[PDB]
Amino acid sequence: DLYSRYKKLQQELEFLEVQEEYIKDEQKNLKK
Amino acid sequence: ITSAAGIISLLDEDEPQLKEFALHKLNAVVNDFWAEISESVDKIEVLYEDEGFRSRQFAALVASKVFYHLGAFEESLNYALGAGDLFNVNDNSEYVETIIAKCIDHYTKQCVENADLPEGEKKPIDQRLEGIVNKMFQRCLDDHKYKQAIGIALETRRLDVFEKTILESNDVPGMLAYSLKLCMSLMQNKQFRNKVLRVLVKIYMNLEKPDFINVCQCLIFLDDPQAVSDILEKLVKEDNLLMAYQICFDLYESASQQFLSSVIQNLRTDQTLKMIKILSGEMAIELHLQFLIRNNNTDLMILKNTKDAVRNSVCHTATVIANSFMHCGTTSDQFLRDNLEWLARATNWAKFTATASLGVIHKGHEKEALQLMATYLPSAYQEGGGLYALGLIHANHGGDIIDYLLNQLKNASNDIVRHGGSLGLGLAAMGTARQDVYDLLKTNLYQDDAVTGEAAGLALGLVMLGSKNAQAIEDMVGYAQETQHEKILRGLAVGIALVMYGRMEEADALIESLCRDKDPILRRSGMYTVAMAYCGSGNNKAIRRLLHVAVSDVNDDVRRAAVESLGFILFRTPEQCPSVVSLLSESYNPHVRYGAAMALGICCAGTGNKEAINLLEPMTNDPVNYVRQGALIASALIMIQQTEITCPKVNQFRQLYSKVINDKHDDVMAKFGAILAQGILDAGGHNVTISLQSRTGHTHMPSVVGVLVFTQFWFWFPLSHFLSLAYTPTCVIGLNKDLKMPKVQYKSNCKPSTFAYPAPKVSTAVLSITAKAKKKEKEKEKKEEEPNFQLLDNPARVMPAQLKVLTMPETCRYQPFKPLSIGGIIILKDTSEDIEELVEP
Repeated sequence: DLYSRYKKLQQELEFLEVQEEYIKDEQKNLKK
Repeated sequence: ITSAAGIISLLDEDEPQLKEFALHKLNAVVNDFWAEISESVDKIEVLYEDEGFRSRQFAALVASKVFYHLGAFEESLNYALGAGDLFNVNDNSEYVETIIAKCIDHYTKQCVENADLPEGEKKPIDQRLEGIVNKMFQRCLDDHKYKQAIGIALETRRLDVFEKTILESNDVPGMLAYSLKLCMSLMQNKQFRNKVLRVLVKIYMNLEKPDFINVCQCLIFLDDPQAVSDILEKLVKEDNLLMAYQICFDLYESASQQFLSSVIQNLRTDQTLKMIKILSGEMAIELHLQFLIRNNNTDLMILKNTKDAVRNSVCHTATVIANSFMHCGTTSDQFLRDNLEWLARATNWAKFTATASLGVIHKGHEKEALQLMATYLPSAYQEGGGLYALGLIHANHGGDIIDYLLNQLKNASNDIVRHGGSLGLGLAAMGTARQDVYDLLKTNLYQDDAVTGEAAGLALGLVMLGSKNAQAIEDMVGYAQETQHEKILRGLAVGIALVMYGRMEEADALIESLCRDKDPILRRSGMYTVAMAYCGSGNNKAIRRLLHVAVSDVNDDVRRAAVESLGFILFRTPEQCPSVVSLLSESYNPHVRYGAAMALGICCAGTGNKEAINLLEPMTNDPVNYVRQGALIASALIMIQQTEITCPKVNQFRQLYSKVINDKHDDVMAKFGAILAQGILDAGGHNVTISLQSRTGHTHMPSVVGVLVFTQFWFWFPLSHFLSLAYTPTCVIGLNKDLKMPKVQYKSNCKPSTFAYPAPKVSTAVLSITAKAKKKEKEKEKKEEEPNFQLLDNPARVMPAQLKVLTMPETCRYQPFKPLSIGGIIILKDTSEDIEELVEP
């Protein structure tokens, strides 16, 4: 349970980081 | 009051007892005055630095507490570990909690480093660190539930404390299964996966009754065919059989073909022949075919109102496959026989498509199929498509049929015949890793006949599927950057993508080489290869790579493939898929939008998410046509075998499909996607479902392979029939003995109602006197005067979302023995004598 929550949080954080990086790249491309 | 900290000067003395007393007093008063002792620093440190000092441990503890109060835990850990006994074993203060947390974080990081390089190069660990770590382990073990020590252990590798935790009181072994869930859900290290699985199977073996289902579902990952073979042998020699029969059935339902071939080969080195027969899959294929035949029900009314809406555009081909989806594995060509003039209204590659549809309808017919293919079709297109359809029938189940295709390729016209024969041979010999078939397909690829090579690439990828043959990939790429005929490059793309199926990081150098290659088809192939290599596990490195390519690359096809790889990367966790693709669906270019739609369709298989549906709702109104087609196909794929009570958009999307297919001014590709969606929605006669996941949470390699080559239909329509490999029957079979199907009566737990099989002038006012006339006419008229469950038999179809709402047939005399909470094939525990009710239709 607690370990499940910790791993959920880690995976969600990594996924959010990936999405944010892709957004920064696509914002740059949209500006271009 | 104690408002001063002049005790630090006692450390400046030389006598030992003065320093001991000062250290003890400071340790007593660290929690309040850390501001002053923060300037002492070295005066305390040298006390621990000198080996000859009597109480260096107390100084180390004081320094660790001071540093922890300062916040520089990287040295507080060192000074706490330097101290012994009273340093942290008290396990009482909050400072102790912080120190133990940080030092075990250091321990788990170091354990990860050691696991990275376990070849003696692994860095050493301070024995005090190990001591505090396992002291924490024992404290949380004897303290309360042991579901936290297990997680900490599997975080820090440490299989010893893992085995201690599971082998201790452990309450009940159910948590062990929970651990197995973790081992298959929240960890991505295959090297650690092997050790965890070996530990699990050992723990299963040493139990009084080993859990055969769990050990088999672990050994399928572990790739130990001889181990499971001898397990089955000892089960048979133990006079068990029934559990061995089950284990074989789930083995075939989950494990790869090569694994089963190795298992039967090891078994070859009474009951054993039956074991081999059900391991080869004859019985399983026959049971699936019987379930499809007996439970076949396709609504030909929608096909009728579609076939009168086609304006004789190319969409006929789509209809040709759409009914095929509705008749996949049902051997029901009733529409094909009834409507034959329009079947002959299409020729050239449409004849190839029609023959492929006829074969895919007769999916898994086995011995009959050889003469059956000749019966309807006894013309290069016709024979090539017949060979391709025969390959469709024996998908991953060729055997002797392979041999036929083998010779059936040698005697070919070096044309469409060779293309179809190569495609069929590659499909049927999927993953067999046979050298002869590889060599023949390599010769076909070297023939350089455009379409022939286009099919040869896919065939060589299918035969080498997940093989990682260095020769295979070497020859494939050597031809890839040596030849013209971009179609052959398109074929070789999937060819090299499939050779690396699910290999994870086994070779990412090829992914880098393909992404760095100048040829756009090579980059598309690199994205397909990363998708196939990282199926299931949502490896964020691969998702980052493909998202970066989709956002930065210049070719639209490679961007499309990079976005489509999201489905292959996230099907195991369908919740995350709409989140990332919530906005991929609104790019300025339409190719990325189509890729987003396809990724949405692929990731969530049949889940009534109502979020992917929500995203696809406005996209199907996109001014661009092919994005609309992709949206329709994806919405169909996600929404198979669903109803209004399951999701409130099924009927609306059905009528939307009808209103676009019957439209006349819409683009040909839009109506193509519409009829494809119609075929997908009722594919298999509401009896099969698409799910890359298996029953036991394993990834189904034929399903992902087939859905990939189906999405590879932008460049080749005949590949659409490949989607057949993605369908899985939604059935549960009541087989108790080796050959008995007793009429066991069990019900469901449908709470509100039942579900499943869905569907089968003006008068003017003239208000001058009309009101008076109507009111006087009114006076003249006055003068004038739900179930909640269903009984089911052995071949009972159950919705995948309704697999948990069944009821054990306890009211019946016979009740099952296998846990009946999932689909597939189960066993029935037979009670006392007077056994009857034998069914064999």
